[PDB]
Order: sequence, then structure tokens, then C-alpha cells
Amino acid sequence: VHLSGDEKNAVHGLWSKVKVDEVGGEALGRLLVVYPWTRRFFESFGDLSTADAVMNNPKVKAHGSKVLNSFGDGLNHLDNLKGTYAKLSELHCDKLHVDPENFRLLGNVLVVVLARHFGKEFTPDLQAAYQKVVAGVANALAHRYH
Amino acid sequence: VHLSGDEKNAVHGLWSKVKVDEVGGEALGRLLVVYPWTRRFFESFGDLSTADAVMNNPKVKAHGSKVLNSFGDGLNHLDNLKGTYAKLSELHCDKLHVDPENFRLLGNVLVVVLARHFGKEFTPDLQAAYQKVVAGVANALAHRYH
Amino acid sequence: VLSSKDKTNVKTAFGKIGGHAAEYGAEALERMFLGFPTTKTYFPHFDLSHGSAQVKAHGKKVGDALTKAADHLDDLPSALSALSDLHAHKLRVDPVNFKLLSHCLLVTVAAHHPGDFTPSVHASLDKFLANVSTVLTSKYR
Amino acid sequence: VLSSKDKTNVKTAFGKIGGHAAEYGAEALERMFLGFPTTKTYFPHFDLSHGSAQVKAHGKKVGDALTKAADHLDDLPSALSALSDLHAHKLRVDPVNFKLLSHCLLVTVAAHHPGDFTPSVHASLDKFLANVSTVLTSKYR
Ligand code: HEM
Ligand code: HEM
Ligand code: HEM
Ligand code: HEM
Repeated sequence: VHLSGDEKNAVHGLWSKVKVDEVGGEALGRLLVVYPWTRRFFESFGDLSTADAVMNNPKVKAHGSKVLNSFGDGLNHLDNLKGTYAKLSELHCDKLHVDPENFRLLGNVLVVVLARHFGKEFTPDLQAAYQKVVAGVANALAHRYH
Repeated sequence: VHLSGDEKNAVHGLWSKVKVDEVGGEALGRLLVVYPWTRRFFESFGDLSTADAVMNNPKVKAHGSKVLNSFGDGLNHLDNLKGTYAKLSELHCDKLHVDPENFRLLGNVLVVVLARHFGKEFTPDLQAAYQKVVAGVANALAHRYH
Repeated sequence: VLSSKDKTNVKTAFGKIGGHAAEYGAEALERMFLGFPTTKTYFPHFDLSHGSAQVKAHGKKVGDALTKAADHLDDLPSALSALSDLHAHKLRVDPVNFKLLSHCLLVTVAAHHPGDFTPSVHASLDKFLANVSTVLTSKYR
Repeated sequence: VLSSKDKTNVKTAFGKIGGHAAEYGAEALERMFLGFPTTKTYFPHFDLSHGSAQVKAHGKKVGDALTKAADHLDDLPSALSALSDLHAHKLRVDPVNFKLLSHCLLVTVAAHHPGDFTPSVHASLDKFLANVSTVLTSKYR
């Protein structure tokens, strides 16, 4: 991804304000609520049939958290997303067979959750830097499909 | 992209047979009639309002030919699509701002044109190998985005 | 929203197919399982090998649905009623996958009808399949 | 068409938005131009900088359209009949771009209504914008 110095400072600065145990679980929960077909990959999580079920689901919360830490990993390695997500690429592509479009959709859900959490601090300029990050994470996880 | 030895042989064997002055022109032409928003990028090509107009347009034919040759370049550098398509990526992404989705659609349009031309010879297996190639070409051309 | 000319090109086209619809269904299914291997995870309960009795029987199901859809152009949602429900609520079929099958259906038609698969018929059939896809994804909306 | 208890969430949300639709329109546009620079090539005639007269005015046209759409949930094809014609036939707007604006609108709503934008509200507004986008793409099929 191509992020300027200002864009790097602004993304890292917003991310240290991110509530680690909250934002990931809200973003996964929201993806599962809004795009009902994504629920097929999370059979073990039990009840995902209502928003109240999804949003009060401890497995959704725990898995969300790990997903948010994986985004953070990418922020630490913006020059080498390919190498960072190489193993997860094989997991999502070769084992689970998640269609790569869903990586973009979840990336955009994270952008929505951040807006929700940060208000006017999540400016048009800052969102535009997270759009670069989120596109890069998606494309790097999709590398196993080319 | 990873094509097996057998797949590489099948793909090159089929490509030696494609009529270079015809198939690229037909593939560009069909994209333009089937997905009318793509005509946005070819406004100097004149009339593209009907199928007859598009399919009897010399500039569409000349440009399809160069597009088919560019796919051919990719066939002989399946190892390095990124480097093969790097400058064209600049052109398509930085200069023309073609949404990367259209690279996928033109790839699949060529695939249906190969089917039209070769009939039974374009088996399920050969198509699958050609799906690998066009997915690789599309992603290499989208590299300036991702 | 299907044009009158598109209604016509679809009518003629499925007048060429008719009873080949089952044979095209199964071929389009194999082309998809091979072209896009992600789509296979939806049928772990079927033998997906070429010419299997399950791919053939399911190919008939899909082909007969498209046959029916072609005869119900102003009526697609009601015509494909049980199917919208099934593919969204029950099967959770990813919206992307309907595009991949629609593509494979076009490849199949082209491969069998090269003389009749004009740029115009190509276009109309793409639009027909786009509307079927829309309907089959509609319970997500 | 949308479900009940979802048809409701749309109409409430636009009231909880109120007449901020014109402001959210222009902000979503700027979020789109900045987040997805490809989308800017459709407005080389407009000044796209923050707070320009032209983005403000066009944002108002987009916000008003959505407002009219919100009280025409049973008849969106007729309500957005002429607009679908414009974006396809005249403007050749790529179908992907509607997803991008729809996303920038959800971001804008979330950024202004942190307490109201619940997972369910989110879900219904997505389906509403999805339905709107489908109608606005209708004339490609
Ligand atoms: C930005 C994109 C994504 C990232 C960074 C990401 C991250 C991760 C990580 C770090 C794991 C391993 C967690 C562990 O070790 O327990 C994982 C597993 C998994 N992922 Fe993703 N994910 C992404 C998108 C998706 C999407 C879109 C889906 C499907 C809709 C999905 C489905 C799954 C499933 C089903 C597992 C294993 C579940 C389990 O073990 O309980 N992921 N992901
Ligand atoms: C399938 C992948 C594609 C390949 C391999 C490809 C290939 C090429 C090549 C080789 C050129 C340079 C031609 C020259 O030197 O004269 C070119 C230019 C161009 N491409 Fe593509 N192309 C692809 C997809 C697309 C798509 C999908 C669009 C738009 C929908 C598009 C729009 C254009 C335009 C407008 C030009 C410049 C034409 C001109 O000179 O007036 N390309 N492309
Ligand atoms: C043109 C698009 C499609 C049409 C017309 C269609 C039609 C049908 C029909 C008629 C059935 C049979 C239901 C019954 O037995 O009563 C069915 C079932 C099914 N469909 Fe599709 N379908 C389409 C696309 C897809 C796609 C894209 C997928 C996923 C990749 C999919 C996955 C399934 C599965 C897993 C079943 C159940 C099979 C079984 O166990 O009997 N379908 N569909
Ligand atoms: C939520 C989806 C959208 C809605 C509700 C919407 C609404 C509108 C409306 C009401 C107009 C009328 C302008 C007039 O009265 O002259 C318009 C025009 C226009 N739209 Fe959209 N639009 C949407 C999506 C898009 C997208 C995705 C693009 C491409 C990025 C786009 C590009 C344009 C352009 C270039 C015009 C003409 C601007 C002018 O010169 O006046 N629209 N739109």
C-alpha cells in the first residue's frame, strides 16, 4: 500500500485509541448480522440468527478480537502485507474457501465501526488512509487466489 | 498463477490456434455490447450504440488485437505477470481509472469467446486453466490498486 | 426491467435449448466446480466428478428452473419463490457465486451454439441470468 | 422490497437523520472521492474540494433522492425510474461505484449517530441502499 508520512502518523495515532477487546467483536458481529451468508463459516459459534444473538455471543467477541489483532499486525508491516498474511491466506483460501469479496466487505465493516467509535475524528482524509490499509489487507489475504 | 505442466501445454496449444486478428476484436466488442458502461472509456472509437456498430468498428478490432497480444505476453510470462503488466497497470489505473472489476469481466468474456470458437475442444478442464490465467492477468493489471 | 428485444432473444434461445437444459445445467456445474473450486464446498454431499448421477440429476433441477424462468419473465420472483428462500435462508449461498455460475452457463451455451450465440443473444442471456441471480439473492435484501 | 420491522427501521432512521440528508449527501461524496479516487473521473466538471458549492449542491440532490426513496419503499422502481435511466444510459456509471457510495453513506451515518446506528439499523439501511443501487443499475439488465 502507498501511504504518506502524514497518513501513517494518522492511522497509527487513531489505532492506539482503538478499544482492542471491543471493536473487533463489533465488526465481526456486524458483518455476520448485515451479510447473513457469512454465518456459514462459523457453524461452531451456535446461535447467529438475530442481531441480539450475534452481538451477545462470546465466541463472536473472542474471534473478533483476534481479527482486530491481525489488522494491527498489518499496520506494523504496511510494506509487507503479502508476507504478513501468507499463512492466513492459505487458511482462508485453501482450508475454508472464503470468497475474497468477503475480505473487502469485512474491511469496510471495520471502517464503519471506526467511524461509529470516533465520530468527526474519523475525517474523510483519515477514512481514505484506512481504505488503503483495508484494501491491502484484503488483497494480501486473497493472494492464494491470485 | 500455478498451472501444472499439462495445463501449460493445453493452454499454449489452444492459443497457437486462436485467430489473433479476430478473437481479441470479438472479445473487446462483446464486452462493450454486454456491459455498456465500459463504452465510457472508448469515446474516440465513435459509434458503439448497437451490436452491429461495435462489431463492425475497425478501431475496436485494432484495439482488440493489441489486447489479445497483451494476454499473449502474459501467457509467455506466467511466472511474472506483475512485471509484465506493471506499465499497463499505471495506464489503466493511474491514467484511465478503470475499476479493476472490468479486468475480471473482460477476462471472462475472452473465455466465452474461446468457447464459441473451439466448441467441445474448450473442455471444463481447459476452461479451468484459462480461468487461472485471466484471474492472474486481471490481478496483475489491478496492482496499482491491488 | 427486461427489454422486449431481450424477452425475444431469451425466448428464441431457450427454444434452441429446450431439453438440452438438463445437459447444459450439469456441464455448467462442472465448469464452475473446476473453474471456481470455492463453489464445491456447497456440495460436499454430491459426487462432483464428470457424469456422476448426482451432478446430472442436480443439473436437471437447475436447467428446469431456468426453463421455467424463461417462461415467467414478468414473474421471476414468484416463479423462483421456493428458490430465493432456499439459497438465502437455508443454503447461505454467497452472492458472488451466482455470477460464477451465470458465466459458466454462458460458456456452456456458446460452446454448443456457436452460430446462434451472437453478441446480441450473449447480451440478452447475460441480462436474463442477471435477473435470475438478483431474484435468488433477494432475500438478503 | 424490504421486510416489516426493517421497513420501519428505514423510515425511523431517516427521521432520526431528519433533514441532515443534504449534509450527509455531500460528506459521503467527499468520503467516496477521497477513499476511492477512481470515482472522481465522473465529476471533472465539479470542484471536488471540501465544502465547494458544487459538492454541497450535488450532495443535496443525492440526499433528497434517498429521502424520497425512503417514503417509496413499496415502489422504488417507479420512484427511481428516471434516475436509473440517467446513471446507466447517459452517465455510464459502473455498477461497482454504487456499492462504494452506499458504503460512504453508512460511514457518514455512523459518524453522526453513534447511539442510533445499531447492528439492526445498520442492517436495514444496507438493504435499503442495496435496493436503491439495484434500481439505479436496473437499466443494464
Ligand atoms: C480482513 C480480513 C480477515 C482477517 C485479517 C481475518 C483474521 C483471521 C485470523 C487471525 C484467524 C485465526 C484466529 C485463530 O487462530 O483462532 C482467522 C480464522 C478464521 N476466519 Fe478470518 N479474517 C478475515 C476475514 C474473514 C472472513 C471475511 C471470513 C468469512 C466470512 C473469515 C472466516 C474465518 C473462520 C471461519 C476462521 C476459523 C474459525 C475458528 O477457528 O473458530 N475470516 N481469521
Ligand atoms: C483484460 C485485461 C486488459 C488488457 C490485457 C488490456 C490491454 C491493453 C493494452 C495493451 C493497451 C495499450 C494499447 C496500445 O498501446 O495502443 C491498453 C490500453 C487501453 N485500455 Fe486496456 N486492457 C485490458 C482491460 C481493459 C478494460 C476492462 C478497459 C475498460 C473497460 C480498458 C481500457 C483501455 C483503454 C481506454 C486504453 C487506451 C485506448 C486508446 O489508446 O485509445 N482496458 N489496454
Ligand atoms: C442460475 C442460478 C441457480 C439456479 C437457477 C439454481 C436452482 C436450483 C434448484 C432448482 C435447486 C433444487 C431445489 C430442489 O431440489 O427443490 C437448487 C438447489 C441448490 N443450489 Fe442452486 N441454483 C442456482 C445457483 C446456485 C449457486 C451459485 C450455488 C452455490 C455455488 C447453488 C447451490 C445450491 C445447493 C447447495 C442446492 C441444494 C442441492 C441439494 O442438496 O439438493 N445454487 N438450486
Ligand atoms: C446512492 C446512489 C446514488 C444516488 C441516490 C444518486 C443520485 C443522483 C441524482 C438525484 C442526480 C440528479 C442530478 C441532477 O438533477 O442534475 C444524480 C446525478 C449524477 N450522478 Fe448520481 N447518485 C447515486 C450514485 C452515483 C454514483 C455511484 C456515481 C458515480 C460515482 C454517480 C454520478 C453522478 C453524476 C456524474 C451525475 C450528474 C451530475 C451533474 O452534472 O449534475 N451517482 N445522481
